[PDB]
Amino acid sequence: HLPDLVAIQRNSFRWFLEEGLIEELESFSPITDYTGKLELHFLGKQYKLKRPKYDVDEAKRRDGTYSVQMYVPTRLINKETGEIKEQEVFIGDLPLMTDRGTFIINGAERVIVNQIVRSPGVYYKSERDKNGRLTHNASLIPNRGAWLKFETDKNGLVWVRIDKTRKLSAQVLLKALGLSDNEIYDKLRHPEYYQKTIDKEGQFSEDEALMELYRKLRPGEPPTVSGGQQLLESRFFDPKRYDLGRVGRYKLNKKLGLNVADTVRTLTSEDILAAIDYLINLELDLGGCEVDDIDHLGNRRVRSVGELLQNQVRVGLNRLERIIRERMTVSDSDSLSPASLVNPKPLVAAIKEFFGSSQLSQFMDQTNPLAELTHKRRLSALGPGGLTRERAGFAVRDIHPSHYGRICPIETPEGPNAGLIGSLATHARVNDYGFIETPFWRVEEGRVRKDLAPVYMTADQEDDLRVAPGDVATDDAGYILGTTIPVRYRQDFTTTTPERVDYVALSPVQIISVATSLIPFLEHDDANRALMGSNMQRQAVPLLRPERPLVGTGLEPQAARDSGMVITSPVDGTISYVDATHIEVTADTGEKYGYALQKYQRSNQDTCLNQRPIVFEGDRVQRGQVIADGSATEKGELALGQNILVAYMPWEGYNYEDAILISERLVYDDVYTSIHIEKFEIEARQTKLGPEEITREIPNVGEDALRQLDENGIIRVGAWVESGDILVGKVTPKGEARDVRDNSLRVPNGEKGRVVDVRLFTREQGDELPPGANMVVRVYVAQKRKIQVGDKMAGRHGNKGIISRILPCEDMPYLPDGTPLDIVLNPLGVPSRMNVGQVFECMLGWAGQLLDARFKVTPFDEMYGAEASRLTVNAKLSEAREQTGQPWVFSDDEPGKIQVYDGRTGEPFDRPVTVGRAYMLKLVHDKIHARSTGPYSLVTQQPLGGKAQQGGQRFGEMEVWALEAYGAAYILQELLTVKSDDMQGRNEALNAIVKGKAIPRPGTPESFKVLMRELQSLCLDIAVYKASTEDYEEDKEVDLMA
Amino acid sequence: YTEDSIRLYLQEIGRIRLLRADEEIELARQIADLLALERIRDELLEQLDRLPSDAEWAAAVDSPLDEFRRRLFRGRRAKDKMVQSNLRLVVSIAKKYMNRGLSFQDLIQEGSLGLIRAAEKFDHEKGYKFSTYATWWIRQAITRAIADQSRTIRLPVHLYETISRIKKTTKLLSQEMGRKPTEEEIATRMEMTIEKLRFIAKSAQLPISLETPISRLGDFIEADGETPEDEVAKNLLREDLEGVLSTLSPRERDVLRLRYGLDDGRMKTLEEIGQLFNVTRERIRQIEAKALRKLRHPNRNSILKEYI
Amino acid sequence: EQRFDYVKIALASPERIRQWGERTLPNGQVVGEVTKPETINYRTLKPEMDGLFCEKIFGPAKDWECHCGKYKRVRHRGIVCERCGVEVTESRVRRHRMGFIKLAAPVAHVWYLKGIPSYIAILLDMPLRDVEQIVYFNSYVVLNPGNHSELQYKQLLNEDQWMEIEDQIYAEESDLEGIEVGIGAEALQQLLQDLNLNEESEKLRQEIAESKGQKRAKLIKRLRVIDNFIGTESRPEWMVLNVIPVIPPDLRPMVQLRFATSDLNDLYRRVINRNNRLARLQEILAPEIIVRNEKRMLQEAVDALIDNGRRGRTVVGANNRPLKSLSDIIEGKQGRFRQNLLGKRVDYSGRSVIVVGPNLKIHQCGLP
Ligand SMILES: [Zn+2]
Repeated sequence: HLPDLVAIQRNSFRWFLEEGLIEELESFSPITDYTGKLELHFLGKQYKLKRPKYDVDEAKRRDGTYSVQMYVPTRLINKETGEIKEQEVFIGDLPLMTDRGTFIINGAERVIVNQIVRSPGVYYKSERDKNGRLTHNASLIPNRGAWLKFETDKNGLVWVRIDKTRKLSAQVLLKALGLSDNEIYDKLRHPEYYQKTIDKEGQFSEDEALMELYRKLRPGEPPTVSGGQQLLESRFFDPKRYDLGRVGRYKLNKKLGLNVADTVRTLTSEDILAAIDYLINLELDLGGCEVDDIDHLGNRRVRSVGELLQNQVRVGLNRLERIIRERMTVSDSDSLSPASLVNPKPLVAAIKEFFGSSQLSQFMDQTNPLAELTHKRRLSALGPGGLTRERAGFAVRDIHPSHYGRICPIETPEGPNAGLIGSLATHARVNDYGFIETPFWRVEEGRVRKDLAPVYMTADQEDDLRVAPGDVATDDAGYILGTTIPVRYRQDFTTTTPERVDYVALSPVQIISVATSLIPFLEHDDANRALMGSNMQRQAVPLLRPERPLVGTGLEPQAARDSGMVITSPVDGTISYVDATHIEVTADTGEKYGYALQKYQRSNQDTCLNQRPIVFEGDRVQRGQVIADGSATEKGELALGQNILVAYMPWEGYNYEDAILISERLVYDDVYTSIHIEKFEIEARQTKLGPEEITREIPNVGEDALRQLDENGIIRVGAWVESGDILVGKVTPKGEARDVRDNSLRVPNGEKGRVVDVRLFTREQGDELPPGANMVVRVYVAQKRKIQVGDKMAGRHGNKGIISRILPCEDMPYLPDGTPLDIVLNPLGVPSRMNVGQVFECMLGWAGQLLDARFKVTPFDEMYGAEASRLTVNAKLSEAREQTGQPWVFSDDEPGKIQVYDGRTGEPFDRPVTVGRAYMLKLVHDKIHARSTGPYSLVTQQPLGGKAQQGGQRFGEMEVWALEAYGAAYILQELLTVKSDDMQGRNEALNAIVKGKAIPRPGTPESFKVLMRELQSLCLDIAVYKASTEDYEEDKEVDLMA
Repeated sequence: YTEDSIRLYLQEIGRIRLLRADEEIELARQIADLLALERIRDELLEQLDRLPSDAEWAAAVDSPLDEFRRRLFRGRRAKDKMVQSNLRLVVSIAKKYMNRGLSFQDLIQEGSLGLIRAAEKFDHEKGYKFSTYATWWIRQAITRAIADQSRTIRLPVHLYETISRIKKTTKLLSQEMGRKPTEEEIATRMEMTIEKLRFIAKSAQLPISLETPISRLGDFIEADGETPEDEVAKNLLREDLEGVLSTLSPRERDVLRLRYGLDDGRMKTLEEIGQLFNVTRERIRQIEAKALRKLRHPNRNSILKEYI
Repeated sequence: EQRFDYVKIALASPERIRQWGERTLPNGQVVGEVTKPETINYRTLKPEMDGLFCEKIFGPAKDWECHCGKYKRVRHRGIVCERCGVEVTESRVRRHRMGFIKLAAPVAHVWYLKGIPSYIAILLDMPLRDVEQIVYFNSYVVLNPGNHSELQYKQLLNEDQWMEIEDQIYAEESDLEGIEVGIGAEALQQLLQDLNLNEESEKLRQEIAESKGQKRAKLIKRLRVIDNFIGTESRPEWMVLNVIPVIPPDLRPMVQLRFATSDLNDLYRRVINRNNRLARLQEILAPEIIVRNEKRMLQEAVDALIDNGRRGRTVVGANNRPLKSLSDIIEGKQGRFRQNLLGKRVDYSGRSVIVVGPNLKIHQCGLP
């Protein structure tokens, strides 16, 4: 029943376009100047949209932005003359969301992350003193504005703490609101508790209430009744400075039991009085009151591109209104038109900053369709309005029972981000208030009603019901089998009779995410290794020829249709034109449909986004049938790895501690080879001496290194470039003909491949070049990488490894039929890591290879039997043995083990080993770095850091301690001074090494001199001294800076 | 006991009551008297080449020292009150540029100078309210201060005016043509070369701080200097040159070293060696040619051929 | 055998700061005072003459080349030009020379004002709030009780109270003579100059003898600070700054990628701008409130330079982020000590993935 997987990102933009921008335009529409003579009305319900310029593909290839233009009709009304100059004004450029849920900003694909924040409303909490009783406080939190904290003292006093200022008894606030004693006495249920505060703090009247409120809020100024009134109105009553939100109003009504309309979004007297009454009742233990949990998913909300955009648009609109008022009052003549009144610079700037430089808009993860899919379904606890890494603690990063079926308990990062970024579960969805829901089937008298439609439910809703998991087994029709059934009641796990179960989860994978739903035999894995496998499945690399798993899980065809890279026919007809770049299908009786396929493009992570056709010319095709496939899909479904022969046994030390020993077939059969495309860029600028020219007249170079340039100084498409090869030839006019200097762009050390695209952008061609540049040349270089020593290989169950040896296939162990193995894995890593599921897949994959079959096993498959996975695997292996005819395939004494021989000597190993077909992946990432001497930092004169600029390795203080514990003094002193920042000792050491002499003694490193200068610059007379040798002499200050 | 500084200044301002128009006229007369008296003293300063004493200044006004000093005081206090009671106007005008490069407190203190000048040049006889004349001076002082103190790489006022006119022309062309104007179109409309327009665009940029997250920007910028590696092809070279120089006759090599400044970095003429060396000019030229001809042979100098 | 033996740190006197920054020229002109808040010329990209990157103060931008171009090449060593007076030498001196800034009004070093022990407060035996109010122009202080009866030495006077005192002192019948009040860091400097350390030490010792409890502890702390000042032979008024040092320009580089500038340039420009405006206001006899507000602004600017955000609001940059002041450079995990002195990035280093070599020996490694 899986709906659209990337729908949290669409619904929020469809909502923004439909009623998110309108609400914000109308909220600021009537702009009036101070004289009240001119008025600007923004008829924001009629904003039209201009068709996007360029195209999606054109924006991508031009390195531009995919956007539209917004035009709202406006009417400037003269308050007297009454002349109304109706017009349509340009408001801004709105980047548009593509069909895949993403945006194209500056020619790069970006995704707006979803932020999990605390929902607006009122939250009660009880705090316990070291020796005192329980004291209760309440926090009222709006969508946007100031917070209202209430607190109960140890003596029974009620305090309010506007903002972060000092407290003030609640009587001041209630009287300042314009409430007499009788109404606040009647609304409260236990009035004597508040009467104690009234007596202790004195009954304030409205005038003195506002005086004291102004005095406490803004000390040092003479109090003024009007001053206070205005302060309160601006603080909690101003529609443009306090917004509860729709969710805030909903939560307030639900918690406090009010009935206020949904349209009012500011605090009202009723609200504060109710909140106070609830606090009093909670203090007195009335019965219908309860403190709040802030980690509950019923008190937490999800914001997506629509809300975050709305807020940015609101800020821009405030700035625009300020500019409009300024450029409206100044005018002494009504010669202004609405076109000349609005300035779209602040709104354009706000939207651009949000989409390009915010920390909620993120560079897309695009290694494969799975990473792309889970990047759009990600929930973050960090950002402008959430948490910070140093403030997030143990409580926030844990699994709250209310995550069941809404947030995956497995898929997270490892490290500083553990528990702060999560993934939406498989069936979960977000409703229009911002709370995550999840579907259930209704159960009537122990019968699961799959005929009726799934009933979705939020975290707070499913707290009073007894909900059964999705792995409960039912008989024919729907009755639940068994006598005891696990249920969840009030965030607890219990067991009940199957006549008292209210709801049942839709699927057994309803609790996990999509990446974790792709791991077969998951219930035989530890949770940590499941986390590793789910994380590593999104780092796999699309291979040269992908291949489906044999023991897939059933969600592969659905995990690939959302990335928008697989083409399916919507039409039940015939195929008339097939090509490497075009497919055409003619409807049985109808029009022709034509599709263009992307070819060897480049992703954010330098992988390849190819697209290939599957069908042949003149082929009968049905609707919904796969027509073309992506770079990580085979025929409809995800394909991230390859199926290879694996045996579990140790080699001669090559399996030691997670290392992997593979065969040479994975290299020459082009298994686990991939295409990676990189981009290089060169800029022609204009220096004060002169401009920079792209030409082949490069100094100090011979014609043997200008072979592949295109008589314009730029390399040619289809040329093989090795390291140090010139890509674009550039000359700078240096100042000291024989005047030009060479700074042509070259391939970095360790890079090679073919040149596939050389795009050129100059201001003449109508391109948006940078401010000071006169030509931007971009070159794309593609290469094919094979598996090699040092690469990371992985499985779906968390078993990672680094390849340490590639053996010729006549050295690898072989089977009783002569087939050498492909990979040998250490079994020492299986039982201590508890990822037994890998030992099941192999075996089932073995059967699948022998039976020419593909198995779709779903996780948690043991609801049908006592040991379902083992029985299915054994039966499948026996069936494969009977069909093939070879008895060595399967043995009854050792089911999963068969005999394996030694390729080096021909002798069989002492005991049979476990062999099978395993689905292994090749992980991304270029890490080898070395340095002798290179660039240095500006202030400290220490070597720079970074692979791309010949950077050095940092010798931290832990390494200094390690060298101090060894007794090393000369290694430490050479590392600290001569090799880092002894500005004169570096050259002397290098010259001594080159000449072959001894390295001289070092001096004072430059960072010490920098520190002494900075300390002197702090008005400190710190200095270095040389002690006097004889008696009647003064110590002499030593000049280091000489 | 608040910690805010702006609020404290606003309170200090509010302790002063606004003037009335008659009060403005009265103070203006005393201010004019003070100005004339100051001009006279300035005349005494030109005559004395020193600051005149109060007695000499009183003597220059034929006034008793007491009367003169009290008149001076009254004038000082009048100007003081005229500025003091209008600081509220200064704040009211300065609040309209709080996001242009200067902090709010800087705008206030720079507009105070304009208010002082306005109070120095206000004419009661004009028959106008001081709040009309003072606004011009306050606005001018604040605008000049922004032009001269908002950027690290300060741009001249004419450059700000040029940028503003370029923006206005670009908007006018966009409105007229219904599309974004090109560089050439704008350059033609401004009647200036495209290179000047690009220079203006490049100079208008704001300097990015070194601590911009990329991790900071300042940790990705190399340092200006000679790579330790490029200093070792310098010591090496000289030696090779010196070797081939040794082959030449002593006088010849000395001539060459001096004619190229290999010792002092300074190339010397003929005539300095004509005087310093034994024989005069037109003799060193022959030595230079007879040395170079020796070096130009493929023998005794062929390594340096690769240095080119 | 070693160049230096010990590192000594003391309280900097204004004479020492001037010595650090003042260097004389062959013409007889002394240089070292930064007077203009100008960094570089927009068109020539050449440093200004009396700014934060001046070549006449800090050193030539290009080694062995004059600012005006009169002298070039090494040949001219130690030849200060005449047209512009720049010393033709190596540009490295731009990271050693300091120069100074002279202040129109004295300011307080925020380190000795806002600290866990407040040395200004401890020496003056005044609460920190009173000292801050006097410094930031929120209250007056009675520098001399004079002849008044209800006025005590070092007593805080509000503006209204001072106006009442003024009315009393300007009454035709007042016998009141010799009363003095002050506001700002100048008042603090006068109070610090008043302290006679020897007499304060003797009085505190005598009082400590006849004391116990918290009173004894506080007098002990005062005596410790006073005795430290006696031993160091340093005058306590040196905690009030009259001149400030300027860091060498290469330690606050203004490089061109756009121009990337250190936050010290902006902080120094604020200090220079406010100092120049204060000098102008003191030259035209501005109204007293305006001058006092400018002095408060100068104090705040120097505070933000020494340690941004320690006392008042935090000076944000172009983006809403704090500017990195002088104190932020030498503290924290990203400070100088822990990022560049106790641990460095070193040359002759590489990094790579490790695989298992089973045939290697224990004393061997496999290097690609
Ligand atoms: Zn010169």
